[PDB]
Amino acid sequence: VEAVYRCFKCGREVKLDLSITRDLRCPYCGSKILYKPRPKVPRRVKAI
Amino acid sequence: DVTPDDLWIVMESYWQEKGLVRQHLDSYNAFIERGLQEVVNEFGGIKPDIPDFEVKFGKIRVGEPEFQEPHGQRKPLYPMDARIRNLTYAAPLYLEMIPVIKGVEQDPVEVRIGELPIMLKSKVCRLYGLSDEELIKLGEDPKDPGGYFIINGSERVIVSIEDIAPNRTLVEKDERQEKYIAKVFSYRHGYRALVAVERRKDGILYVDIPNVPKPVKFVYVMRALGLERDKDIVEAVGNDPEVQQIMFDNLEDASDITTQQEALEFIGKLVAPGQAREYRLKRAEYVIDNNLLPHMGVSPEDRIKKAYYLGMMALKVIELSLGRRPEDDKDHYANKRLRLAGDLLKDLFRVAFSQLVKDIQYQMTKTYQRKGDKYTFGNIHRFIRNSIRPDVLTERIEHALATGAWPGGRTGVSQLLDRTNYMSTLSHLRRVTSPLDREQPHFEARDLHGTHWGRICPTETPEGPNCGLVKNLALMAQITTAVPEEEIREYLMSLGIVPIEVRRPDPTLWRVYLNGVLIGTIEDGKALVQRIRQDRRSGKISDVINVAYYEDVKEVYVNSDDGRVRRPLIIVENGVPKLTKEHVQAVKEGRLKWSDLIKMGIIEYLDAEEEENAYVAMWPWEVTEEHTHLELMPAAILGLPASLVPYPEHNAAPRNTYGAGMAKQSLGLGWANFRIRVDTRGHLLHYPQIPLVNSRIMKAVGYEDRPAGQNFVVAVLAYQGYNMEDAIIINKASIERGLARSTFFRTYEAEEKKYLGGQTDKFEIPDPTVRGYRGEKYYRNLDEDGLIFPESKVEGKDVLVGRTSPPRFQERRETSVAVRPSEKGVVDKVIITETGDGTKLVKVTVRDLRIPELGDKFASRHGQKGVIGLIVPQEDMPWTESGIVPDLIVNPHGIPSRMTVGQLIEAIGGKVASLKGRRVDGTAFIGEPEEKLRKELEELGFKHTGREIMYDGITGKRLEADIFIGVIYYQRLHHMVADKIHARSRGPVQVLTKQPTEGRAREGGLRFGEMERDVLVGHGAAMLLIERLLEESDKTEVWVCENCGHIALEDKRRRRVYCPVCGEEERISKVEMSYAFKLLLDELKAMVIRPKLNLSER
Amino acid sequence: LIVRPKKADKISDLRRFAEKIKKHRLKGLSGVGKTIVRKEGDEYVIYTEGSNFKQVLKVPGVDPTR
Amino acid sequence: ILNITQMAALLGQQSIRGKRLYRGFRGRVLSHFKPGDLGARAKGFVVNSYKSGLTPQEYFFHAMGGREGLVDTAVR
Amino acid sequence: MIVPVRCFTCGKVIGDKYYEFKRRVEAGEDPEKVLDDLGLERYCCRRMLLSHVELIDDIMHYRVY
Ligand SMILES: [Zn+2]
Ligand SMILES: [Zn+2]
Ligand SMILES: [Zn+2]
Repeated sequence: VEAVYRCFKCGREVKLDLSITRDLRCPYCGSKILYKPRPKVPRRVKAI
Repeated sequence: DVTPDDLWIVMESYWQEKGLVRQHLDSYNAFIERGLQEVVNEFGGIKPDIPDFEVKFGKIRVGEPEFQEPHGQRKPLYPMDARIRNLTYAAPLYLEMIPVIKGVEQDPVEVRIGELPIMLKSKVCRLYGLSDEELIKLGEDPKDPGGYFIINGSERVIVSIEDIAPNRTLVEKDERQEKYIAKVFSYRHGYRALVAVERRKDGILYVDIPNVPKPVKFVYVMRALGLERDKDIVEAVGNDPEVQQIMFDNLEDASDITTQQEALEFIGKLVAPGQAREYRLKRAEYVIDNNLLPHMGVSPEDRIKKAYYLGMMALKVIELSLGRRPEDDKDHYANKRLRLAGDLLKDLFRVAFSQLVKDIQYQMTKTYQRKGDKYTFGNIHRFIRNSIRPDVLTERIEHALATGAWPGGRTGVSQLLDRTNYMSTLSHLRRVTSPLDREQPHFEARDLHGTHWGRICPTETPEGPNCGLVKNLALMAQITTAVPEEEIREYLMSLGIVPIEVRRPDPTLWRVYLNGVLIGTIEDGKALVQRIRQDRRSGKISDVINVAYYEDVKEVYVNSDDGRVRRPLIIVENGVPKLTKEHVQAVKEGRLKWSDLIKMGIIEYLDAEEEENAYVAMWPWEVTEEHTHLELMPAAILGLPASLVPYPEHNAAPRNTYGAGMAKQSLGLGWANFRIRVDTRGHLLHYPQIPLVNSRIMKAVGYEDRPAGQNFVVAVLAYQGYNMEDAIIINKASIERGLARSTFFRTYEAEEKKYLGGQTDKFEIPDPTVRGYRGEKYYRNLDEDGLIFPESKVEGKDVLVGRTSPPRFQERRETSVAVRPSEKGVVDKVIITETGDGTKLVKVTVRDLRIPELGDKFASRHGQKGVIGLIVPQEDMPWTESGIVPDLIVNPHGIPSRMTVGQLIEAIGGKVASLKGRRVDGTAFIGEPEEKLRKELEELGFKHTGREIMYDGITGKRLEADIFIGVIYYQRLHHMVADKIHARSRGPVQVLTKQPTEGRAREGGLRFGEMERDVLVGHGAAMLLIERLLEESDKTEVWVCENCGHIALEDKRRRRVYCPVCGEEERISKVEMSYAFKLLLDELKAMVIRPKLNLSER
Repeated sequence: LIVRPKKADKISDLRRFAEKIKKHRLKGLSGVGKTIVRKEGDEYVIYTEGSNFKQVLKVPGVDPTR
Repeated sequence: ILNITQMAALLGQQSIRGKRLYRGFRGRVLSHFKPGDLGARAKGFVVNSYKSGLTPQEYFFHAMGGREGLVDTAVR
Repeated sequence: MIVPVRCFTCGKVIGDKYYEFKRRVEAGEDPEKVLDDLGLERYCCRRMLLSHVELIDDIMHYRVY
């Protein structure tokens, strides 16, 4: 399952599978920490 | 002449330079610099069984914080990475080893003995000396003080222990046995030795030694240390005719032993009863060497000095027997020494290094025995390098710092760092705890001693059983670090004192003690102490040396040890303070610093000992001729949270204590990293505000950059009775406009564990096939990789991370991580990391909005607490004649019997400040006086009393009485009703007892204890008792035979009940009972107890 | 008062015997310390430190009833 | 009435276990007094009221007074 | 974090007046006259501008994506 994961340090658009990946790293700065970016769907929040 | 403002300008430089967590950083830096080398030198070297082979330890050094990746690389590590990845911030220790072969040394080999955790922001950490921008880029709050460890991703802080001063004589009273006892806790290489000399009713002196079953006569053990001639004991004990008489009486009563060999044999018989002739002598010599005053020296040559010290202790005992000197109170902070982080860390490191060296010698001996001499001696370097396991040391250190159970019986040494807000963290970093058991009363220990002034906060203390046993350092406190003792000894020797062995302490001479051990005598004690004071003030010697003399007993005490609590004071000479106006000007301009003032002889630190000879003047205008020191700032005697309360001298002490304790529970922007941090729980206040009335201290300590409350408009009147009994009424429109609105964070964590054998977990959407598969609606917002989408809505029991575990205890167990059953919120961030072992680790945080509602707890800085009683529409609230609508209404009955006039003064001051456009100083003792505030309020067009005329909201006509109204600073506490409500209808049950579980998280039930049972009995409701106890929990049915009473064993195969013991089937009855009673019967039958049941019919 | 028994002439047997003789109580009923007297209403009453109820009741001047 | 007279006139005398404050340095509770002083103020008597404010020594004496009540409830 | 839009008590919009007040009081003007000039008269409004602390700037550095 290919998915997009922003990097923790440099905030780069890293895309890679996770189920099959054995070593997890950002291919730019070598960071081992990544985020899962927010989706591009509209969220509705009450302004109460 | 100087004024308190100038002294404040001087004092603020102290915190500007030193900081607030120096007691941790300095101790840890000293440990890193010299304690490791000291311990290594103490151990000496390795002595294996290999012939003509020895290892000599060299030097030990510490590298930089690094992490060994599961992949071969080794990379630098930063604190945020350790926090997120559940790593351990640590650095490797490199130790060199010199191999000695046939008495010849070779080229040393550098080896890695393990990793040692690094205290943050110390001189060896990576964050040391970095600028604010660099810290921000690294992901840390610049305001963070450091001084705590990170262990497995959790922040552990070491609280300072308060122990008795070591190597000092304390004489106490034992009226039950009429014995006068003196005790010393001798310390050497981490070992403690309680040595006591006591005098009973008979007037005979006995000595208690560790490992010696019974007390031995004083002169017996004195002869055992050599010094056999009676005149020698007579001289050592002193030269007072009554003392000589008593000593001669003891000699007459103990004339049986006259040879050192006789005494040694005697102690051999006591310590080693019923054994061989040669064994007892060696055991007695060993006990004498390393159990009697070890700090004086374990070498067999050191008998004479130990005998002299024992004679001094006996002299103290007999002097107190005659009433010359009184009992010494243990709470006097001259007799107490704090155990800092460095000392405890050194003790733990020594304990672990013992295991390390034992394992080293075992491995080397085993390898040499297994292989041949050629294999080992051919490459000694590789042999030594491959004969080491660092994990032995590393795991010991890590586990000791993580669990908090120090080796030696100490528990709770390290606790999880609190991070509720700024005050809570900074106060936790400055805590002092006592080792005494909490259950006992300890009436004398819990009280406030007079020597705590300036060293311990008088108000900040816990409420429950910890009251008086847990204390926090005052603001003007400075724990000391040790200095080379031999240099001080040489300097004192050169000062002119004759060594102890040359002459005996003639009462015409003055005794001199250095760190509690006598070192010689002098003629003029006052001249000596004046000389040392002058040298200290000039700068010839260090500023940690403290000297105090006692005229009555003619003794001089010099202290240079570790862990003393001291405070700064301005030196007064001839009635003139040495700090002049131009010095204050220089400090203000930045040309001069606090350390320069210390080195210039203007300000000197005083411990509890030196303060005995001082006569301190409280205020600058009160300085007279006899005064020797001047107080810097009296408002600094309070702890950090206690300084939050404005006008704290106008309140009752319990209310101030409650307010100080509650200042650590309020919400607010504690730290700027809350967005990217991963803590179990956290709160954020949407619109924090700086207090209008504030003490000038919190601007200096940095609180005003991270405020934790809001300014309310408070009116004092009774409204519908909904604010009775410490309840408050809050406006609805104000709440709807963003008042006290907060947010709640909680971080969940999942790990893809890698079980042995290759079977591992995985992240996926669990198909309906798997066992334990919950409803389909629970996994409704997870992406195909098994992780939840950020900014999605969860409502309880919803799966956050889908994870299936191997069936090993053709299926797949469901082990997803879901929201807590009673909680709710929105997913904030999802982090994917690679843990230390190489597997995956996912952390998810869910944020929840918390608008104020009924039951939420609010509190003021003056101790007033309450929950919201009713929320009122704006149009129903009263309004003053000038157009002000109260934000919050409190009950007038709460003011008296609580006696918190400070709250009313703050109420006046808040409105005065708001009208005048400037904040109001509310410092402890130099703040703006009340009369000035009332006059200013009068000048602005309002009544001096602070009262106003309001109109009733409903009726619309003005109230008969004018009402008091102002602005008060209120804080929202984290005890919120959304986290306390709990219900249980059926729920799950435990295993052994099958009773309802315990805890809100697992749908537990409430506790119906014994007291409720007695209450229900008192009402006389038997059937209600049955229903509450047995009917709804642990219902049971059991068959029993009617002649033995043993539990009849039913047979499902034969459909017939029978007695196995009795062989009976004619009469079997079925009886209802509780599961607990059945298990109790089983447990009684587990022992030889046989309960025979007699049955009856109703 | 000067007390000098034969055993007190030596060094080892003086202070204890002297203290023992000095300890002796006279003129007093056993185990009774100070005696405060105060009038309650129109009747004086006595209060004592320590207690010996068996022996006091036979002391003349005491009202055994109350 | 005790609350009124303590908020309006003076706190009075602070004591622990029925005795005046005595724990501290040798012969004095605080270093700001001369040794051997037995005066009213030097042993705990607070001549100020909550409305008029307390001097630092009176504040320390009052804290020493209140700690006793706290521990008393805790053990009771 | 950032200046509130409306006064908590009465509801007057004061969100736009914080920066002007801060600049004027920093320049050297008397804060009381500045607050009077801005129109804020009841002390409930003046409290919000006086006691506000700007914390949006030092939490903007840590981003979460
Ligand atoms: Zn990157
Ligand atoms: Zn049977
Ligand atoms: Zn307003």
